[PDB]
Parts: sequence; C-alpha cells; structure tokens
Amino acid sequence: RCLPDGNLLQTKIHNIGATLVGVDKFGNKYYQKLGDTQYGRHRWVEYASKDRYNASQVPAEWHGWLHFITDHTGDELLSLKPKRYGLEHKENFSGEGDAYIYHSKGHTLNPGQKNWTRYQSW
Amino acid sequence: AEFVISKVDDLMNWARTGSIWPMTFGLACCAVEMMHTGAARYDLDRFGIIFRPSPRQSDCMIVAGTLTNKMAPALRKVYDQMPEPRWVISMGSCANGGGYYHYSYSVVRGCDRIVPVDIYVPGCPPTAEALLYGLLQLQKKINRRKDFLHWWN
Amino acid sequence: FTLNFGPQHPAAHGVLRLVLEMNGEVVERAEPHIGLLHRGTEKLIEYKTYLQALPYFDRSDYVSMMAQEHAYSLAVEKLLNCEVPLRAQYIRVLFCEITRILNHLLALTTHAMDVGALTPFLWAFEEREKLLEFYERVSGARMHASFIRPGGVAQDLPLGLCRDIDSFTQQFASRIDELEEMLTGNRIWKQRLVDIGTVTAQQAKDWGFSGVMLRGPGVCWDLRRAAPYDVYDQLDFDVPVGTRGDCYDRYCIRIEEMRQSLRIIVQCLNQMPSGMIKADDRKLCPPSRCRMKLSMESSIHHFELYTEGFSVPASSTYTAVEAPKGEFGVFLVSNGSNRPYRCKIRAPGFAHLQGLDFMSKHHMLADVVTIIGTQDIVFGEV
Amino acid sequence: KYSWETLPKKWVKKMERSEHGNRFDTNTDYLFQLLCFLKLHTYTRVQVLIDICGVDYPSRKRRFEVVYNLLSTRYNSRIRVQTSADEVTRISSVVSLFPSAGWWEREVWDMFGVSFINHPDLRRILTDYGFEGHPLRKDFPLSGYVQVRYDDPEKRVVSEPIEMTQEFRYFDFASPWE
Amino acid sequence: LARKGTGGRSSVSGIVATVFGATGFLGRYLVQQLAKMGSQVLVPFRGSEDSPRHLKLMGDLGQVVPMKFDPRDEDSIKAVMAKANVVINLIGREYETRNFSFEDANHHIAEKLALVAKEHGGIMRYIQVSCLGASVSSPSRMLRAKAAAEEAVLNALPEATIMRPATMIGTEDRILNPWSMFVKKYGFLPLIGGGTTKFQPVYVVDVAAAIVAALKDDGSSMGKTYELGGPDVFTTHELAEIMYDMIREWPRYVKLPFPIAKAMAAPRDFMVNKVPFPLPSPQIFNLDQINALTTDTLVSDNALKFQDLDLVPHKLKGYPVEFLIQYR
Amino acid sequence: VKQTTGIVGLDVVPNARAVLIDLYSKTLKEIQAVPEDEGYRKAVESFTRQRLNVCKEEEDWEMIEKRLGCGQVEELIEEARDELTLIGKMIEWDPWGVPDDYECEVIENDAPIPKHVPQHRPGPLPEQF
Amino acid sequence: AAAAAAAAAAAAAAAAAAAAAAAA
Amino acid sequence: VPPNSANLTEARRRVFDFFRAACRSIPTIMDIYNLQDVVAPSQLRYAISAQIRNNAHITDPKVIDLLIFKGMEELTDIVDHAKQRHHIIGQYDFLKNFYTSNY
Amino acid sequence: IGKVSGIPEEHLSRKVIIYSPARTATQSGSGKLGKWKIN
Amino acid sequence: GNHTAKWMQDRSKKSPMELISEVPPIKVDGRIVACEGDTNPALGHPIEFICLDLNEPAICKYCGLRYVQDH
Amino acid sequence: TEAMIRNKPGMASVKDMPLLQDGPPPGGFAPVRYARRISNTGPSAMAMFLAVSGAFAWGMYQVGQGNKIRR
Amino acid sequence: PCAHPEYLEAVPKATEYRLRCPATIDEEAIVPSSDPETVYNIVYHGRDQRRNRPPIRRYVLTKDNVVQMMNEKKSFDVSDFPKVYLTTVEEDLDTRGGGYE
Amino acid sequence: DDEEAEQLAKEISKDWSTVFERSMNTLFLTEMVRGLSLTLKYFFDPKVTINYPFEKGPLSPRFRGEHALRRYPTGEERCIACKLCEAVCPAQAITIEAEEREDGSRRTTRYDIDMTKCIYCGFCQEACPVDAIVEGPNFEFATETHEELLYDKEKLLENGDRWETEIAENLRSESLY
Ligand SMILES: CCCCCCCCCCCCCCCCCC(=O)O[C@@H](COC(=O)CCCCCCCCCCCCCCC)COP(=O)(O)OCCN
Ligand SMILES: NC(=O)C1=CN([C@@H]2O[C@H](COP(=O)(O)OP(=O)(O)OC[C@H]3O[C@@H](n4cnc5c(N)ncnc54)[C@H](OP(=O)(O)O)[C@@H]3O)[C@@H](O)[C@H]2O)C=CC1
Ligand code: SF4
Ligand code: SF4
Ligand code: SF4
Ligand SMILES: [Zn+2]
Repeated sequence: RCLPDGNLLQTKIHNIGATLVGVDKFGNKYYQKLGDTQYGRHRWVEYASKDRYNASQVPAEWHGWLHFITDHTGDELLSLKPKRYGLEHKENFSGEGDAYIYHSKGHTLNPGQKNWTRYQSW
Repeated sequence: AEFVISKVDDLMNWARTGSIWPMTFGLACCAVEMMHTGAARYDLDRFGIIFRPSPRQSDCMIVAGTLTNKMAPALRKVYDQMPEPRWVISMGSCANGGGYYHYSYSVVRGCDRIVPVDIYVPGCPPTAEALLYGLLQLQKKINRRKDFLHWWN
Repeated sequence: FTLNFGPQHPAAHGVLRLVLEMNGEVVERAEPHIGLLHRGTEKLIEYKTYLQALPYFDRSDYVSMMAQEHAYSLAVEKLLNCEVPLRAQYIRVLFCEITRILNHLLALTTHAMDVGALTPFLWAFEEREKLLEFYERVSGARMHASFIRPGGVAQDLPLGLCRDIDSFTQQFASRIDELEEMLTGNRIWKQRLVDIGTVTAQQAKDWGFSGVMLRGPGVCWDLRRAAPYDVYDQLDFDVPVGTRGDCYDRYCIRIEEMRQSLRIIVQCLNQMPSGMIKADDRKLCPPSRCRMKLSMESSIHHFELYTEGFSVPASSTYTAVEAPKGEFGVFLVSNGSNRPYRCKIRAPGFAHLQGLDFMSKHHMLADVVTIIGTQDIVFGEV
Repeated sequence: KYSWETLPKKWVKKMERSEHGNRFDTNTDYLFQLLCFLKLHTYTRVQVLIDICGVDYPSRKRRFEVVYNLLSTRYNSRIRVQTSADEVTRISSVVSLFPSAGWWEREVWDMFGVSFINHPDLRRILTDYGFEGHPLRKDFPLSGYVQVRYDDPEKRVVSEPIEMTQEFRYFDFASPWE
Repeated sequence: LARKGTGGRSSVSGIVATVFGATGFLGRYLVQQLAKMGSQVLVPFRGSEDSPRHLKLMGDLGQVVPMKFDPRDEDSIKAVMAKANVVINLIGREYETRNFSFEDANHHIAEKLALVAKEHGGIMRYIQVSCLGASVSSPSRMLRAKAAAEEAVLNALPEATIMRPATMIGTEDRILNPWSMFVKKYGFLPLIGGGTTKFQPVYVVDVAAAIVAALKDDGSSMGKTYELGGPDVFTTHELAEIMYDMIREWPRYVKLPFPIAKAMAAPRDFMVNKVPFPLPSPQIFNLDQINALTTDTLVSDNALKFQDLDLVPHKLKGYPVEFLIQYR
Repeated sequence: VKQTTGIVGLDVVPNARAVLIDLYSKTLKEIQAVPEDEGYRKAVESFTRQRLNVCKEEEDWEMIEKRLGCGQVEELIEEARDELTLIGKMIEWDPWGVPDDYECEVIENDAPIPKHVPQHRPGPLPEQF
Repeated sequence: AAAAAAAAAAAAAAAAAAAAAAAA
Repeated sequence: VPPNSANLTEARRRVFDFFRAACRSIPTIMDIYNLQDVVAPSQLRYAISAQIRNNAHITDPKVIDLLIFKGMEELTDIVDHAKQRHHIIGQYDFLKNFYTSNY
Repeated sequence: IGKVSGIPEEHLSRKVIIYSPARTATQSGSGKLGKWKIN
Repeated sequence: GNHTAKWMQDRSKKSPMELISEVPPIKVDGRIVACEGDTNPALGHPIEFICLDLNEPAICKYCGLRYVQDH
Repeated sequence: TEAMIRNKPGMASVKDMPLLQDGPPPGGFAPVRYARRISNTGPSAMAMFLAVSGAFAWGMYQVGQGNKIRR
Repeated sequence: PCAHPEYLEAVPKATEYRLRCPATIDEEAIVPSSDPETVYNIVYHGRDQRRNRPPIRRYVLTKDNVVQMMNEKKSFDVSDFPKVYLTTVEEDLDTRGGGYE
Repeated sequence: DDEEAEQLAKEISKDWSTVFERSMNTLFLTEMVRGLSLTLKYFFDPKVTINYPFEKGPLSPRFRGEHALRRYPTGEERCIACKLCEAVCPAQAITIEAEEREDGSRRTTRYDIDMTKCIYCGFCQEACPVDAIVEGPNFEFATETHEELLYDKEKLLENGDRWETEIAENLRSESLY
C-alpha cells in the first residue's frame, strides 16, 4: 500500500474479496472478483510498478483476458504464444528518450537514416 | 542539495498532472467518444480532468474530429489564449494526422499544422479508454517536465 | 445588435457558430455558419469504390452511426438489385434501431445538458456505453462500425449477442423511465421547453424537416411507415406524433421513439431467421475467408471486390431511410464504373439547422441552445 | 403517372424517367415554374424540397445538372425534377416556394458554381471564407489548389499557401469487359 | 543543395540545419524560413521540452527535429551535429546568468560549436550570429564576447558566414516588448542616454531571410561578415515614437543620464554572488545593454549590407511592428 | 364539432363545408381561363367537380371526409386554396400548348429494385373509416 | 419588447401514436 | 440577381455599378482592416480598376455577370470581418528560371 | 470560363495533352477505351 | 539478406528469409501438396497446390515452406 | 465448396448443413416492457398539505410554548 | 414513491452479463454463406442481379405524340388520381400488447 | 386562438379537489421531489465507473485497434505483397513497395501504414488474403510525436509478433465468421 496519492487505492480497495488469477512475467498481478457485483469491474490488473505504471504494460497473453475479449488467463495462452518469432512486450516507450521511442527510417534520429531517392546517383 | 529541487519539481508536476483541465475542442465524433471518456464509465473527473468550456483557464486542449480549413483559424485563436503551461492532445485520426480526409481540400492534414501537439490519441474512433490512455500519457509528459531544475539551469 | 454565439459547451455541439442578430435578449434572427465541419465527404466519395465509400457514412452522423450505412447500403442495393437475406434485414434493423436508441439517448440528454440537467447526460451515456458493447462486439469499432455493407451486412452476430441485447432490452424501459421521470415532470423542464421552437406543420414541411421535427408538428410521416425499407413492414411499432410542435413535444417523441425502438429491438431479437448473412451474389458480397481461400472462383471475387468493387450499373436513385436525426437520404448518381459519381448526401441538420432562423425568432438568447438541442444538430452531416 | 398528364408538356421539356424514382428533367427556364406546379396543386402536393443535388457531367455541354428532389408528404411519393445549367448560367431559385432551398442552393453554388436567380443571400456556405474554386466539380482536384493552412511568423494567423502533400494515389481498378 | 521539390513544406533543400538558437526570438523566424523552404532543421533545445514545441509545426513531419543537448558538454553537440550540413549559431545572451557567464554563453560556446563542427567534416556552411557593432573594445561585455566569438569562429573555421544583425524588432522581441509593458507604467518610457543613440533595427523576418539567403547563395557569403542593419537609421527616442503610434498611448518619455541608469542597473549585476537565487532577467535596465547604448556604433559601415544578398529589408512602420497592436 | 386537426397550424374550421363550396365554385369559375385541351384543365375540372359535388350532397364535415376520402376538410381547404393560387398563377406565364420541336425523351429503365429497399408503398385506401 | 413570450401553458400530455396501432 | 445581360451593354452597366460600389466602399475597407496608412485611396482604386481591366476582354455577357458576382462576394467578405487583413495588404529571363528548376 | 472557375492563374497556363488511353496491352479487353482524358 | 536489409534495421532478430530457409522441407506422398497454411485451412493462405516432379524442393510461394516428393 | 466448409460428417446431401448461428432461444425471449411504469404511489395532495398544515398547526404552537419558556 | 413499481427492479448493474466472453469459442458458429440449393448449382445468369435487367428504353416524344395523348385523355375520372396517404393521429397510452413487447 | 386554447386548457382542470391537487403539486414540489428522490437512489447505488489503468472496458475479438502484420508460425512474414489492403484502404494509409527477395518468394520491401491517415475500419484485415495484416486489440499506442505514429515499413507492424498470442486467439475465435 502506502500510496494515498493514487487511484491505486481504488484497486487495493478491490482485491478484498477478489481471487488472484495468475501473474505474468513483468509482475502484474491479474485479479478476478466475479459473482459479487458490478460487471465490467470483475477483472483488473495490479501493475507491480506502483509508481510509473501505465496501460499497455499488460502483455498480449493477458490483454485478452483483461479486456473481457476472451476467458483464457495468460497462463493458458502462454502455451499458444509462438516460440520461433515470439517477442516480449515493450511498455510503449512513447517520449521516454530517443532510442526507446520508435523512429521511421528517415527521421535523422534513427541510426541508419535511409535515403529514398529511387535513382542511384553516379 | 539538488534533492530539494527534485522534490519541488515532483510537486509542481504532481499538481499539473493531477488537475489538468482541457478545453475540449470536441469537433465531430471523437467529441462523442471524448464525451464517453467524460461519461460515467471512464471518468475523466476522476483523474482531475475537468472539461472546461472556455479557452481562458485550461491546461490542455483535446482537439478531436476533422480540423476543417475553416476551423483552423478558430482553433489557433483558441490555442493562443491558453495559459502558458498548456498542452494539446490530438484525438482521432482526423485531428492527429490527415486521417480519412487527408486528401480532402477543406481538411488540414492534422492539427499539427495549427497547434503544436504533445500527445496524439491514436485510432480514428479511439476507444474511450484509448483517449483516456492518451491523457495518462499527457500525465507522463507532465511528470517529465522538471521546470524548476531548468529554471535553475 | 450582432452576437457571435459559438459553441456554448464544446464536445457536445462542436463547431456551432451561429451569428445571432439580437434585440436585447430577444433574438431577431439566427444566422448559422456552416463549413467548420465541412470535410470533403461529397467529393472524397467520388474518388473511392462503393466499399471504400461506406466508412464515410458512419462518419456523416457521429451520434447515430449505422443508420447512414443503412441508408447508403440501401442506395447501392436500389441500383444493384441486390436482394439481401432475411437475417441481414433483421440484423440491419436491430442495429438501425439500436442506433435510433443510441442517438436519442445522446440527442436527448446532450440537449438536456445544454438546458442544464447534468445527470441525464451521464445516465444516458452509461446506456450508450452498453450499446457500444454491441456495436464494438458485432463489428469492432465502438462508434464507426463499418458493418452494414451494401450486400447484406459485414459479418454475422457473435454467438452471444442476442442474449446480451435481450438482457439489455429488459432493463432499458427503466432507463427511459428515469430519463423521463427526471425531465418530463420537471416544471423547470417544461418551462424551458414548452412553446419553445414551435413549428407549425406548414413550416416543418416547407423547410424540409422530415424527422422528429416533422412529427412534432403533427404530420404523421415516418419513412418506416411510409416507405418500409426492411422488415419494418413486418415489425409492429407506433410512430409517436406530436400535437403542438414545441420543443417539449419533440422531446416527448424522442423519449417515446426510444421506446418504440425498444419494441423493434425486442421483435428483431425474437424473430431473427437463421439464414445467410450476406447476399448470395458473390459478385456484390465478398466471399467469406474460409471460401475464398478454398475456392479459386471465390478468391477471384474477393480480389475484384476488395480492389475493383461492384461497378453498380448506371442509374441515379434517392434512397432515404428514417435516420434518428430525420430523413437521411443519399442521392447516389452512379456512373457504370466501380466508383460512385456525385454521391450526394441529403442529411437532416442541413435542413433542420435552416429552421433555426425561424424557430428561434423572438425566443430568448438562452433558448437558442434549446432549439439547437431539439434539432439534434450534428455538424458532421452539415 | 398522373403528374405527367396534367403538367404542361413544355415544362417537362427534355427527359422523363420511370424507375429508381421518377424524374422530370426539365429546362432551367421552366424550372421554378415547374416547381410551382407539383406544389400548391390538389392532386400533386409535394410541399417538401428534400434535396438539391448538383451533379457535374464534364463531358456534357450543359455541365452541371441541378437535381431537385421533392417529397410529397400528402400522396406519399417522391419526384426528382432536374435541370441543366453550365458554369455561367444563372438558374431560377426555388427558395420562394420551398424555403429550405436557401441553404441547398447556397451549397450548390459553393460546390459547383450554378448561381441562383433572385436567391436572397447567395453566399458560399460550406467552403472556406476566402475559398476560390468550386470543389464538387470534376476538374477540381481532390487535394484542392491552395488549401494547406499552417501557422507561421504571421502569428495568430494560418496562411493559405499553395498545397503539397503525400500524392493522392489514384488506383485504376476499373477493369475491361466492364 | 540536393533540392528535390517545388516550394517548401514538403520539398527538400539538402539543408539539414542545426539552428543552435532556434528556441529563441530570432530562432523561430529562421527555423520557419529553413523549414518552409523545405529543409530539415535539427533544432537543439537546452532545457524544458516545451521550448521548441512551437517549432514542431512549421516543418513537415521530421523537417524539424527538436533535440536535447547540454551547452557545456560536447559529445552531445557532436550528436546534434551528427547528420547536418548547415550549422547556424543563434546561442547568445544579453544578460549574465549565475550559471553561464557572458563568455560562456556568447564566445566560449560559438568557439566550441565551431570546433566541434570543424571536427565533423561536412558542415558546408556554418553561419555565426553576433550583434552589429560587436567589435572588441566595445563597452558592453556582451559585444566584446560576441566579437571574440566571431574571431574564434572564423579562425577555428574559415569560410563561415557571420551575420551581424543590429537590435532585431518583431513579435516576442527583447527591444520593443520591454518598452511596452513599461509604458504600462502609465506611459512612462525611460529612454536612456537621452535618445542620442543611433542604432539601425531590422525586422527579424528580414534577418532570418538574410541568414537563409547566405545558405541558398553560392560559394560566396563564406567568411564574409555581413552587417544585417536594416533601413531607416533610427534613434532610441525616434523608435519609441513609432511604438506609441501602434499602441494607442501618449508619448510621455523621460531622459535618464547614463550614471543614473548604471546605478539603477547596479543591482542584477551581482549575478555571480546571489547563488541560491536566480535573478529575473533584466529586461529594460541592463548595465551591459546600457554600455552598448552609450556609443552609437550600432550603424552599418561600408561592410556588407542586405544589398549583397539580393535582399532589401522591410521598414519598421506598419506590419513589421504590428505586433504592438496586442498592447492597445 | 371537430376538436382539432392533429396537424399544428392547420386550425380547425367550423364552417368547413361552406368555405369548401365557395373555394370549389371559385375554382370551377377560374379554371375556364385555361385552354380546354390541356390535361391540367381536365384534371382540375374533374376533381373539383367531384369534391364540390360531395360537399354539396353531404352536410357534416365528417361525412365529407368519409365519402371524399382525402384526409381532413381543413387539409382539403388547404388543397383547394393552393389550387386557386395555381390557377391564378398558371393564367400568368401561360405554359399551355406544345412548341413545334417538342423533343421530350421518355426514358424507361425497368431494372427491378430489390423489395427490401425504400419503396414508397401506397398506404391505406379510403376505407380507413 | 412586444416579442411573443413563451407561454408555458398547453394541453395535457396524451401520447399520440399513429392510426396504425392494430390494423394499419 | 437575374442575368439581365442579354447583351454586353447591360453587363458593362452593372460592371460600372459594381465598380462604383467597391470605390464608394473603400472607406470601410480602409477602416475595418487598417490600410489608410499603408495604402492610398488612389492605390486601392488603381487595384480595383486593374482587376476590372485585367478581365475586360470577355466577349461573353454571362461570364462577366459571374465575374461581377465573384467580385461582389470578395467585397462583401472584405467589408465585414469575414476574411482577415494580412491578405488585403497583399491584394492591394529564361536563364533565371533554368537555374532554379526544370519546369 | 477559366477566370470564373476559381482555378489559380498559374494553373491556367498549364499545357495539357488530350489523349484517349490506349488499351492495357496486358489484358485483351476493350472496356476502358473511348474515354478521352485530359493529361 | 539485402532485400530484408531494406525494411529491417534491427539485424539482431533472425531475418524472416532465414527463419524460413532453416525449416526442413516436408516429406509427402503424392505429386501435389496442399500447404493450406499453418494448420487451419481458414487461418492460412489460399490453398496452393505445389508440384513435386522436380528433385529439388518446391517452395510454397505464399508461406515459404518447402515440399519434397519422398518416394 | 460450401459443402467442405460446413462438414457435419455424413448428411448425405447438400441440405442439412450445420447452420449454427446466433439467434433467440427456442420460445423467444421474455416479454420485454416498453411502457412507462412510473408508480404514483406517494403522498397524495392531501396528507402532504395536511402534513405541512398539521406541522404548522402543532409546530407553531410549539414555537409559541418555546417563546413562553424563553420569556 | 417514485418510478419503482416492482419494474425498475430491472436495474442497470447486471453482474451476470456477457457470461461467455466473446473470443471464447464454446460453440463454433457456422454462419451459412449460400443457400443449400445454390451450392452445387452455380448457374449465375439466372441468379444475376447486377446485369440481369431490362435495358434502358429511351424513346423520344414529338409534338404529334403528346397532342395525340392529350386528345386521348378525355376525362380524369376518379382512380386516375393519386391516392392520398391517409394518416390520422390517435391517442394511446400503453394498449399495444399491454406495455409488454 | 391561443387565448381560447388557454381558456379551455384551464377550464379542463376546474373542479375543486382537482384545482387542489394541481395547486399542491405546484405549492409543494411533487414532480421535483420525484427528481430528487431518483437522484438520491442513484447517489447511493453502486457506481458504473472503471478505474482505468488497472481495469479496462470490455472489448471483442473483432475489436479494431493497432494494426499488426502477422507472421506464419515458422517465421516468414505472412505479407505476400498483393497490395489488396493498399487498394482497399479508404484513407490510403498503407504504402506497399514489393521486391522478389533473394529466396525468390515475393515480399514487401516497404509496408508502411500511416496510423494518423488511417480510419481503423478493418478493411485491410478483410482484404488481406492470408490474414497478413490484422488489427491487434492494442488501441493503447498514443505517441508523443506524429512521426512515431506513422508505422514504419514492416518493422513496427512486425511488433505484432508480441501481440500474436492475442491476435492468434482472436483470429481462431473470429474465423468462424
Ligand atoms: C413534499 C415536500 C417538498 C419539499 C421540497 C424540497 C426542495 C428543496 C430544494 C429545491 C427544490 C427545487 C427548486 C426549484 C425552484 C423552482 C420552484 C418554483 O418556483 O416552483 C413554483 C413555485 O413553488 C414554490 O414557490 C415552492 C415554495 C413552497 C412554499 C409554500 C407553498 C405554500 C405553502 C402552504 C402552507 C399550508 C399551511 C399554511 C396555513 C395553515 C413556481 O411555479 P411554476 O412556474 O413551477 O408553476 C406554476 C406557475 N404559475
Ligand atoms: N535580441 C536582439 O535584439 C538581438 C539579438 N541578436 C543575437 O541574435 C541571436 C538570437 O537572438 P534571440 O533569439 O533573441 O536571443 P535569446 O536571448 O532569446 O536566445 C536565443 C537562443 O539562445 C539560446 N541560448 C542563449 N544562451 C544560451 C546558453 N548559455 N546555453 C544554451 N543556449 C543558450 C537560447 O536557449 P534558451 O531559450 O533555452 O535559453 C535560445 O535558444 C543571439 O546571438 C543574439 O545575441 C542580435 C541582435 C540583437
Ligand atoms: S478521426 Fe475518425 S473518429 Fe475521429 S473525428 Fe475523424 S472520422 Fe471521426
Ligand atoms: S483500417 Fe486498414 S484499410 Fe482501413 S484505413 Fe486503416 S489501414 Fe487502411
Ligand atoms: S497485408 Fe494482406 S493485402 Fe496487404 S500486401 Fe500483405 S497479404 Fe496483401
Ligand atoms: Zn504455404
């Protein structure tokens, strides 16, 4: 706890009756409080980064279960993530310095700024 | 030491990130999605965001919908009368970039042509949570300000 | 005395830029300024195929999305002669009517928030965020569900959508009652609305109102009873028609039209035939993913329907449905090619917002936002 | 159709259709006179100008085709009187009959350029204020001529310079064999 | 340069500039010229990321790339000038700040950017911007520093253009905007030295148009210290006469002898002493700006003027001063 | 006895039959000024004669409506007065007759339209009562 | 001002459907 | 306004009418947009006349009608504060091309 | 009708080519011929 | 590769060309194969029938998978 | 195709294809209310006036007795 | 004492609603594409709708034809007139079904 | 007429113990206290709100969010460069350039979706023959700068490999439609 400075207190006021369904690699604890009441508020995630958290830290294995699109906890879709090309999440580093943010291939901030001139000069 | 400066920046940023009232230039549907992001389910009054109806006192300006070439001067005139610690959020494809109407003669190719933008909520009809996450990214942009440390150079 | 009455509350009426020529507090003329939301829709559609043209329609009226896709689809089936199944018609109405509810839930309580009642807005928007759990579930996007395609409808309902629409319709009479108990009885409401923007029927006809502003005045004219364009000739529902024409009749209609739309939803649910979802004519309806991959002749059509298009034959028709705003009709001249040719979009709000000039004459300046309320003026269509 | 028997033959001058909504492609001179008929008539009572659709055929000689739609709330029928007026032919305005025609004709003049006779307040409704050019024509390029608008040292002002953008990619989907 | 376009705002001009002083009053016009004639601009900012936000527009999607850099730390200046062929230098101060002294902000930086551009062989044109009359033995320590900056940018890097703009007028300037908001001391304008100063202001748009014109020029304008003077050689009092024409106010000047001013600006000159508090940027009364105000050397001599750039400056009446209307 | 027309603005007229007789006699008298061999005059004469006849025969407004199945007598008066306006207008800018060239191209496209498309259905016949 | 004031009196609420309730 | 231009004479008459209108309206133009100091009335009259003369070779009457209509539109949007002022101040050999582009 | 058309001056001195697009050599089908286009 | 050096600047994750050139060719029985996609004929590419008359493996154009006769 | 996408092992014929899609359960849904059921079971016109008048009749007597005690 | 006649008891908070989350395939839908009679009988020109239409018959009327028609139209007897769309208003509170649809 | 309409609409409620009923409703707010009572019932009822970052709104496998170029289980980008999505795109966001790679099988040298110039209508997901381009349910990719929002040629749309675990699930559950 010790955060009376966030809405994280609203999540920690949840979890009082909720059951913990799995926890992904990053530490985000995925909770479920069904049966009681208030559909739409019976699946959430405790981000395990009580500060500096934001959305999109929820990996794709769980981002289904947590938006109610599926009923497969990330401990069940982890047997379906492709091993050959599977890639870990990236938290959406939007703005947090260059080389973390994404860059196109001509942005002059991207190492290896490609030239698009279709004609090959002499 | 510098620690006092670090904490006074943390405090200023906590203020400007807690109470960030946007002048919601709700043009078009992304204003209907913004109204859903102001509605009961995804509260914006929870995060402090209070939709101001006037440009005079507003920390932000969530331009949404198709910025028309005729509503470009009005958007600029509204942006020029916000108090200096202001930010702009582009919500929807039509507001952030050219969008469905990139090649329309009457549509500016993204408000990035009129006002300087700080967070582009992506998705042409952004989910109400997506605009909410765009605002939770504007909150990060505040938390990376440290204006006092820069005033001390 | 000229006053540049702009958008009082932004994010509700976005680009409203009236220029009121007042007389003290009495308005002498209201001159609306259009074009602030004039995206090049009636030009951009001439440049794209009949499939690429459909997403503009959900973006024409932003509070009642699928009604315009349903008005466009019925204008590229009027030409194509593309007979759609019974299930496509029933889904198409169950969503045109869910859209009537999605619009009246907004255009009532956004109006009721301009008048001043703050809570009906948020209750109706919880209801709308329940109906967008249907839009978003059946197509994908909560608002712009490019779902009512020309032939039939994009793709079948998920296997749990009628149960959820039922579990919503059971609890929706109560929400209308609350929106009604909070606004209909109030003396601060009636006072703010009775004898406001009264439109004699000759005026609602002259100015081509043709909506909930043509049934306020008492003209019994609903293009679901006049020109039944779907199962509407099978579905039972009573069109509420006002007797005075004041903005308090149009509100009472929009709050009854939100119950008859509930009747139509419950009927479309209780009688939805298990048939094909799109027209069997695979040269107007892209074949399913399963078929185009397995069948070579389906793959060719999936290629020439997602690149070339229909090439609907040469004609010119005005297909008008009863969108929530009013008679939304899309006059679709069609050169033989795969791209439309001057897909003109008659959109109510271009004819209604004309009415603001005579509706709000001699009304007080604070009424000029109530008029804009009951006209359901959404500037995407204007 | 009853409307064609009573109507003076000269008024339905050029054309007449019989499906997809019936139309009386008339002449521009007999238009508001033809719109006077079909309204204020006992057996043809339209009273409702639904729409005024400018349509531009560049390959014609009378380029535009001002398609007046008309609903008849009484007899439950819809007639589409049309016209044909090129870029410099002022066409009769029917704002005097159906006052809804005001904004529709402002839009027809704005988009196309078919000025309307004795139409009070015939002023560009949709396009920008300083807009030169008529968009919904055919020869008007999609991206517009000078229609980019950006902020600049002329502070608080968005200029209107010549336009430059990612080139609109026109795809030649149209296949032979129609 | 390798220009592939027609006008700008999507064209290319082969000028991937790094306008070192872009987040400043001169910088916003120069960046707009360079990025409206369609060329990349690598605007480097010093502190708050809100500094170059007004420059993310006026350039089309990466034509203006604001970058972070520390003025005293190299290996970051080299990173800002990594992909660049033009390097303009607008980094200058009119007031000493407790952290950066006059030399460490006017001379010891311009020399540093000059050296780290020399090392990064490929900077075709390096423009160096310093005030007019910034010659050694000038009273104002700002002009002595700005003269040493010219001498060190030419030595350490020859064929490097040097604009010499005189006090630049325009919106958000440091010459007229302090006088107004001091006319808001009830029309009381304290023209110092009695308005005997003779200085040639210039519309900042035209200083920018000259800074870009030495880029679009040929091999010439290299190592040739221009003097972007402007028209209508004025006097401080006479220039103030034109302000009161725009802002509706009645001329109510006073004369201040130079000792009185230098005593009134004796505070805010303990900048190096008052460590635990930064002073509020002396706007009108600046002991160094006053030392410059004394001698009217701010006049264009027979050195290169706008005429040697096919360019003629705008006047100082009408639009090039119409930013004062916002004070009426 | 009629309380009110549901339509707003169309005020209930007590003397419906009398003003209807007046208007239809005026119409029959004024239509004489158009050439006889014009479809407009045959139509006006025929329906004005039918409505004037049924208005003279029946007495109550309700029976006028019931036999003459054309809505309400207030809307009927609106129609008759608008018809008088049209006949007094048609006298001016006389469009009667056909000029020699008279090129009128009747165009018929018979493509069937799908049933589930807005098709203006006829509506109830005058057996509504 | 002689402008027509909005008289908040009217006829009592009676839901007025169309005649097609039972048999069109 | 009906196109009474059944001949170049009526069209020219209404051209002179529009010219007199614009000239007699120049006062408000100079007032609302503040050109009474940058531009002289002689110069604004010069510009209006150079406009009406630049398009004087129009043997078509209806084209002149439409030109006068566009001009009245421009004026009415300049008289009122519909358009701004920084354009009104602006509204008022082969080798040197070859060196710039290929077009 | 060039001046009333609002087209800017610099785009009415343009030099066009009024061709008729030949048949796409790849496909032997004449369903796109006879449609003259300004170029 | 060089084509893959135009869109991928990572150069640490194996290039898709190698990811498909390192999967072994699939033995089969007849002279024609299906390669409907991954496994589910509705989640793979349109079915592409490949000929195995040659001795070398015949790649599936859409998926890169390789098939050999296995006589 | 369309007989290889909807298999239903057996079926001997192109009809009797699976055809399992969403719809109302057998027997439809429950009868959904749409009318306005606003219960007017509150205090009547009287009982509200007589509670107010009764409170005035007794409570003002109590104000009087309290004024007597205070005096 | 309010809008709660044992009918608002249908409350908005559902708590058991979308019990089967959408992307969970408990039942695999089928969504028929084509009618069974049109699977192995793919003759199209009979089923065609785009192109299976009568051609446009645009024939000219000259003055002779229309004067012939005007002389042929002897009288406008009833049933040569367009029928009126008769629609009257009628007050009804909740009688359709009893408020239950 | 409005004068007589008023006289009659006030002579309808003109019988004692009905004038009293209406007087009491005006004298003591009755309709308004039914507004306050409903408002109170909602003041005490549970709140339909969602503390967003920790729990998010319900979606569906058909939800259209961040576009992702899928891959075949064995690497090999699924995107053969047919350009059908570049053709079907209403906003023309996708720019595809194709080159026969050295392996010989066609692939896109440039597959850049411009998300800002993109309407998220899912036409690309439908048009693509092999399901190469799909919309991942991400929808949370608000970017500080516009240039990042233009999704590069097959490199950032190649981040769908992270979202494949959810995209493969949504496709396995939607393919029945
Ligand atoms: C049942 C208990 C009611 C308690 C209500 C508490 C509400 C408090 C919070 C505020 C409520 C909302 C405020 C609304 C403001 C507008 C109120 C208003 O003015 O309403 C009407 C007037 O209402 C009032 O003035 C209410 C004040 C009540 C005071 C006492 C009334 C008579 C008391 C009789 C006493 C009987 C016994 C005395 C002798 C024995 C105005 O008339 P109209 O235009 O609405 O309609 C008729 C037009 N001619
Ligand atoms: N203003 C005038 O009237 C005149 C000015 N000039 C010269 O023109 C140039 C630009 O003028 P203007 O823009 O108005 O000047 P400013 O004083 O407004 O500063 C402009 C730029 O200089 C940067 N800068 C200044 N000092 C430092 C420092 N120590 N470290 C890093 N960056 C620094 C500023 O960064 P930041 O914004 O972060 O502080 C800003 O980007 C200067 O060389 C100036 O002396 C010429 C004639 C007179
Ligand atoms: S970007 Fe899309 S959702 Fe947003 S306003 Fe434009 S069309 Fe509407
Ligand atoms: S959803 Fe796909 S096809 Fe549609 S605009 Fe976006 S990228 Fe293009
Ligand atoms: S994403 Fe699909 S449509 Fe686009 S090139 Fe790849 S396979 Fe073709
Ligand atoms: Zn394969």
